[PDB]
Amino acid sequence: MTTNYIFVTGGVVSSLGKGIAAASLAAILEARGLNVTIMKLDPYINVDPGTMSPIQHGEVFVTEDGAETDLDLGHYERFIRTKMSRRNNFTTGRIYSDVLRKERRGDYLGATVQVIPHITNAIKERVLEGGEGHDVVLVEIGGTVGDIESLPFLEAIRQMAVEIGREHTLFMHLTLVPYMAASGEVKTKPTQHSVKELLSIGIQPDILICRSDRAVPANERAKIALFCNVPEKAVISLKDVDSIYKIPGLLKSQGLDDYICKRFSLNCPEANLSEWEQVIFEEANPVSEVTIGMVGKYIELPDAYKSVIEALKHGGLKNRVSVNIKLIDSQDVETRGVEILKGLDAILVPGGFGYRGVEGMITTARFARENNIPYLGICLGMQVALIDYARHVANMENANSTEFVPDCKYPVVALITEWRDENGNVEVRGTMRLGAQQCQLVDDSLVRQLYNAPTIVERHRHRYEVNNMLLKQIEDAGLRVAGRSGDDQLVEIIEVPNHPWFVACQFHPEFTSTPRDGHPLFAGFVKAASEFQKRQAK
Amino acid sequence: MTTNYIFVTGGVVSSLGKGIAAASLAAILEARGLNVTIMKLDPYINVDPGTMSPIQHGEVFVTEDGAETDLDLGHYERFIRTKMSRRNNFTTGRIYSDVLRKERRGDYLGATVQVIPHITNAIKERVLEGGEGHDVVLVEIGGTVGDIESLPFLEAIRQMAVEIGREHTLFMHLTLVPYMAASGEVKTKPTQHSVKELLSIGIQPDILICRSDRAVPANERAKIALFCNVPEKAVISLKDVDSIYKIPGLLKSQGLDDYICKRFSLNCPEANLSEWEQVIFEEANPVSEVTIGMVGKYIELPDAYKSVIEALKHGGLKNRVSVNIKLIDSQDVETRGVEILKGLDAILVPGGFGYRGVEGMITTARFARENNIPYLGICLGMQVALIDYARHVANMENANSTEFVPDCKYPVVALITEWRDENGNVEVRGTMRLGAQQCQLVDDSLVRQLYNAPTIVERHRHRYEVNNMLLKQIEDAGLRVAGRSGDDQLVEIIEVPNHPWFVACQFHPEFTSTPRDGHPLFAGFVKAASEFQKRQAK
Amino acid sequence: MTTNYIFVTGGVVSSLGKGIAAASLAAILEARGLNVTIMKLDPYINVDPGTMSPIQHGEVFVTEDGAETDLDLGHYERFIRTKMSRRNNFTTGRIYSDVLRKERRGDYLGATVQVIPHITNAIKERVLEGGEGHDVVLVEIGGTVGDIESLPFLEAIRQMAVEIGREHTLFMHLTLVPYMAASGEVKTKPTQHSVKELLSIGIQPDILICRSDRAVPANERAKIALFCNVPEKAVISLKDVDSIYKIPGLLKSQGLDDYICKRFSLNCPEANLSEWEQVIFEEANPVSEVTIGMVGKYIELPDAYKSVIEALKHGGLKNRVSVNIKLIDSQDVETRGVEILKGLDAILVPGGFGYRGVEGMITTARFARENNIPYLGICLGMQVALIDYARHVANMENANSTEFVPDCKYPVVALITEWRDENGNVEVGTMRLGAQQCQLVDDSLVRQLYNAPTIVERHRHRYEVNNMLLKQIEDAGLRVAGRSGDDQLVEIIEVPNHPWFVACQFHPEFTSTPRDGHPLFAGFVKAASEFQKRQAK
Ligand SMILES: Nc1ccn([C@@H]2O[C@H](COP(=O)(O)OP(=O)(O)OP(=O)(O)O)[C@@H](O)[C@H]2O)c(=O)n1
Ligand SMILES: Nc1ccn([C@@H]2O[C@H](COP(=O)(O)OP(=O)(O)OP(=O)(O)O)[C@@H](O)[C@H]2O)c(=O)n1
Ligand SMILES: [Mg+2]
Ligand SMILES: [Mg+2]
Ligand SMILES: [Mg+2]
Repeated sequence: MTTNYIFVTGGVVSSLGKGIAAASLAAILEARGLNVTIMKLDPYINVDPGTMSPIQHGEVFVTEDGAETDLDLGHYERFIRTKMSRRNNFTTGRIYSDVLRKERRGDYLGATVQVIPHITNAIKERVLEGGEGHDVVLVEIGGTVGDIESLPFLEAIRQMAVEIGREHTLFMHLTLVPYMAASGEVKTKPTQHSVKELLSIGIQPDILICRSDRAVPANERAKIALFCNVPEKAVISLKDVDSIYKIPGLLKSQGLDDYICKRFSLNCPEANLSEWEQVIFEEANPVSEVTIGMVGKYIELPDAYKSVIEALKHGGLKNRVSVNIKLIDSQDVETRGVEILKGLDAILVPGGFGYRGVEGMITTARFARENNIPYLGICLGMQVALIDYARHVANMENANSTEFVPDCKYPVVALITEWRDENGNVEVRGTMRLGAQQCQLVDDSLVRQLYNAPTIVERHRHRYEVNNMLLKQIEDAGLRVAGRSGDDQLVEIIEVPNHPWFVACQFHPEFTSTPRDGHPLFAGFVKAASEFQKRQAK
Repeated sequence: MTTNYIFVTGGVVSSLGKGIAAASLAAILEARGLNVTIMKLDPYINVDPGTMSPIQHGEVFVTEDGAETDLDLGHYERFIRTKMSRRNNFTTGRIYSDVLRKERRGDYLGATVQVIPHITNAIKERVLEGGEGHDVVLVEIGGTVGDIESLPFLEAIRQMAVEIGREHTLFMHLTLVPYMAASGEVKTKPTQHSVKELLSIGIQPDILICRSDRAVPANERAKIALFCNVPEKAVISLKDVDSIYKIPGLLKSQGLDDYICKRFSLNCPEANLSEWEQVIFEEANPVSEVTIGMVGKYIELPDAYKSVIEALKHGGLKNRVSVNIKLIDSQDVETRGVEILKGLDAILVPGGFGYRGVEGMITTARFARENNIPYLGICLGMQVALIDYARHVANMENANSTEFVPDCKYPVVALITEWRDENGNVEVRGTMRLGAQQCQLVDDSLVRQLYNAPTIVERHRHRYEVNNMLLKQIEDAGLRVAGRSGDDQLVEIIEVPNHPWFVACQFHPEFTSTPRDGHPLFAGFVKAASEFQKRQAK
Repeated sequence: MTTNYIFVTGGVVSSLGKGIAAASLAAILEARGLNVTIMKLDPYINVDPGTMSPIQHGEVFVTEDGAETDLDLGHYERFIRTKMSRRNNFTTGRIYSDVLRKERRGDYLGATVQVIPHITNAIKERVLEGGEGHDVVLVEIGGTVGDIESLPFLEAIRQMAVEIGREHTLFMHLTLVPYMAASGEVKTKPTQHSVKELLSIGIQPDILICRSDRAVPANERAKIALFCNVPEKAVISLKDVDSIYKIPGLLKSQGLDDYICKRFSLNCPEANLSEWEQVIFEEANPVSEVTIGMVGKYIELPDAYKSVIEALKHGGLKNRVSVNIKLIDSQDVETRGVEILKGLDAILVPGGFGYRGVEGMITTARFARENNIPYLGICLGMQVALIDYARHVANMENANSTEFVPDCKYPVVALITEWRDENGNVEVGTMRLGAQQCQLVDDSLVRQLYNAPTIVERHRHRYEVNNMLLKQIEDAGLRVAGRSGDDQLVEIIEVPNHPWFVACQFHPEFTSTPRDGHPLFAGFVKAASEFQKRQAK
């Protein structure tokens, strides 16, 4: 009945996969019947990732309650069925912002407000708030042990372990064990030094997860155990794998979940990883192959598109199609033309902001539409598909979004308060749309048969809407509105009927796709890519 | 022409006198003709000390531009003639508060805002802003090297020293060298360990200031030099002294200012410490002695009254009177009566907020008034002297301040917007008063002959004013308004004419008193205490 | 004429190439005309490497004065022309051994002997002994910064820097900058943490050498500079290279030696690396290839044969031949037979002690002799050749070495004090270490290859050719091609009716270098090449 905490930290270097390891561990525990959750503590000073460029730390993930969060919560939702919310991610900026607010308005009664206890107290309160009510709470600490920015998080969790007690708290520490071509050996020295660094902050790790480009052999594991006050059976090897869905099984085969349940006195049955075995099996046994081009403006950091790239792979799983994803710069389409779009079985244009690279995307949507190449557009990818149709079928020259050209004659995409027609008229009488919202699907649409329900729930993160005042003209010219939502009847999904498969939506369906359940939209997309590839195979 | 920086840090323990050592060093440099300033970096999270109880870190010092600052700026103003301002003190809370504000409003252009570089950049900008335009800038880092809360300050100044270069930056590190009765020796081990801690943050100290209850002998100084990469001549002993005015001379006699001017290539003449020698001489040669009772509500931490206690000593200097200051709890006067006020040659009631202990203060002002004991009241000490006169001479029963009893018939002290008379009437048609303000002194008043000018400038920190609507009645009953100010003609100074010396002011004169120039109000107070003591000596 | 010191340390992991990096930097400085030396400080407790197994330490390098030393001194002598000696290498064990001796003697006068100052004073005195009289002294500190075992070394050199002054000392620190496939980036965090560790011991590094499996780009070098109080030009990338002879040029092109000469106020000309450029060219342009089998008992750890394996590559540089070195366990020859020797163009049997695997080496000598396969035997490789010849030509059944079969009838190899004939008659420790002169026999293959009458080579061995049984072995064919000393001990034997069969008692691999080669190995590799061509057609 008492809540147990597993604090997950990293050492030596930052990019160890703390999130994926925590999520995989959570998936084993959940498969033992336990009520598990995960939360992410980010040391940066942004109050939240909303102000962050996608090229900085990757995509902004969006929870169903509308929070903007670190992309690690995407890994969490793809590995366990617990729903993430605002309380599963917070930053240092959020902590200080809250403490400064209490302080300025007098809540501390004339006390000197100090890093210890007031910042650490605020950290602990948020950890308990997101962990409260679960059997096991995995708490992932961003940063690298030994840096300035994570010390308040570390000191806070050190204090929690004392208060709660060691019957209900574990410290799990990841480190890099690098291979040296010199000695042909992996090296445990960095792990030794990192553990001493963690100890000097007051934290004795209980489990060591060793990352390496290969398995960490027994002798190296015993030497780590010897220098780190950790039992050998708690030194766990996590080599680089070709498929993260294998990671639950790798951790289970080394008894990591047994060790945790023993420390926590949890009596639950053996983990049933059948669902992960099934994903691995599907992935290893494709029947067919396709190449899908993803044309966007953030290609330089693929993590800008983490959840979309994963959604495409889940689409392939459901179809036994191996998906080759080709990242293509939308600005290269502007420079070099559609020469670089050839050889694709489908085209996907994902979300984005700013005008840079948008005209390449409009060009791309046009290419896909005129050549009957399956197309999926997401958010900005819908805007450019609407602009394309407006320019090149509805005969609305230079049609555009006010985000890009604020004073075009044909603002087919615009904020609601900006809506106007080609004569400047308006309707009689920032609003970021965030989180889950119901959408009504139109009878006899592609998407109504894919979702096989009259209403769906999907998540938004966008400001600019389809201008209803110019929509009827584009519809007359052949475009189908496939889904709407809200009192204002905002357009959510459009379709191009005279095409094998041409869909674009305003919401981000990639945030609800998982490898175990897939997603009906991406499954249909990849299936259409496969059918195209077989037609052109003649 | 280039600005030089001396970063002052402390190790081993916090209460080393970093402020007094920095101020004394500044006084030597200033006496060599240099344009010097000092600034204080506080690791706590309060945006500024305004919200801090006086019992936490001592008095809230107030600069002439109205800033609320750490009391260390009182030491700075008592040692150098440069004027302190808002830019000579800032906190971690101020740094984060500023960075969060730029971040939320988009000033960082989608970047991840990090401790390094964005917090440290903001620290450096403030250091340059307060140092810009001086020959030498002393930068005092609050906290103890090795704690979490000071690491951003330390990393920031490490980066400054690299950018500016070591021709213009010095690290001066204070440590404790404790005496062990066991070995009859002082111990350098803590200094060794603290320097390694500072080094592990990236900072090689250049000067070591050794605090101890006695001189640190040569052999111990050489051993510190040996383990700390510091030349012997830069290991400076600063024993506990009976008088901080000796500290400039102690530091000069060990060549510390020579060493600094050599590192900085400054060609200035030998320091002329005549003014400090004169203060020391006055202090060592009093003619007479007095006991002054200070009756207030914060007696448990004398630093609640730092600048007042110093002002009394400067008053004694100007008169060659040795002042014995007796801290008396105003709440003991409520419990035990005026039995504890006997044997005093003068009574001073200082500032404060809250009703707790105020009635003891009113009682005290009455005792001093009825027995012709010299009295000085400051801010709250003026309010209680007005209340006393209102109750016991003007026959305004239960007269009080709205701060304490919001609905009394006779609110003789109240916020301007609350002013009303005993019948509830008002005038036809939070405002904290902070900083320097002109005050007009009334002809033929005690204070007009003490200040010997028709207008003065003094500093305020208060909200509650003398109610003008009830003032004329108290004046008719004998009380003299000695000084006023502003358009609203607010009462600044009151006097009781039928008394040897009874003065109370609304502003804080203790913030402009120095040991070299004294202060005309306190000088008169202590002189009146001496005359009383000689009358009662019969 | 003031001696400058460069202290070389390593962080993050041990196997960074400290010795090779120091040796490569010393090569650049030597190519500017500077008088440079290098010395190695090892944290282990062995008084010296003489006791260590080659299977764990690597080979025992032997200097010309006869010290047994770390194999790093082999790299030193292959990069600069200064001769190493006992002064160039010492261990923690040697330091504690010296201090304990004075203490028990009474030299400290009843003081408490302490790590500081007495262990550190002892370390500093040995550094000054090795360094004095040179322009620049590179001082390699073994271990990894942050480990217990090298703290006394680090505290000693911190103190020296203060005493000597920073105008004449530099700290140069290697680190690992690992590449993460996750991010596609190399990572500077371990360098940041290692430098803080070095700072916390009291040492501010001046130069950071960044080891990685690829070049460390400028943004990462700039980030390292920013966090480590090191200027950007003093952050040097040293990627994994396919030939260590490229490393001097790689460091020169990043200005490393310019930086050092400035700090030390040395005005000397530009480094002329043309001899290293020639070595790089030769290695990159082999005209043919050979496979040479190295048949020994320590092949489990290749570094057991570090210098032999280098000498073979030098032999290939001189003949423009790519040498393919096949390590063959001599016990497999005992178990599986001589078929594991087929497809070799030459055969080499290197040094060793103890009997395990020796009968396999004896079988290998016979095979190479009975098949006219080029053979080169070194130390124990000479004994098995002599044994093979005694058994199967001179008809001395079970001929052996007293070291292996102490009471054999024909002890063709034995200690001098053990020499006896096959009837037990006799004539009316002794570890030979270091340089010794040898006299070459006229008309011998080796007199021709060495092209002089006398040579100097280095010994490390106890067991000699038994002169009382040798005249029998000569009459049966075997030619003595070289001899040393008063007792006329056999140094080189030869089988004349063979294309190329030489075995020697000294370790010629210790005097071979990439720039000058070695007459014996150049001839060996040339003979393998000619054999490989006759086999084709
Ligand atoms: N002493 C330091 C230095 C860096 N940081 C923080 O570390 C973060 C950078 O993280 P990371 O990318 O892991 O480190 P890098 O310095 O970029 O190093 P690397 O080359 O290994 O990525 C920044 O947010 C910065 O605030 C810190 O807290 N303490
Ligand atoms: N806290 C420690 C731990 C180990 N050692 C020393 O480190 C040496 C081992 O060096 P190395 O092989 O680099 O360390 P390993 O522990 O084997 O680590 P790795 O896996 O990286 O090889 C030993 O001689 C031992 O004395 C030390 O001095 N201080
Ligand atoms: Mg090892
Ligand atoms: Mg002592
Ligand atoms: Mg990075």
